[PDB]
Amino acid sequence: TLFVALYDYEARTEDDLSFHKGEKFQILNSSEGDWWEARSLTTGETGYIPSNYVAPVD
Ligand code: NA
Repeated sequence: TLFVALYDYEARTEDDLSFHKGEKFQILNSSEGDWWEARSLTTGETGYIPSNYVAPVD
């Protein structure tokens, strides 16, 4: 399942990933907690994203 961003997010460190509303991601690890390692389908950039900022694509 792909996920889509609900809101803009600005990373605080190197480890999380900034993204814009509507960006889509493939998820890499989601059982480490509620922050998921993801890859932007737009930029291929990877980083942790807050899972409460995304939803599964329709
Ligand atoms: Na979510």
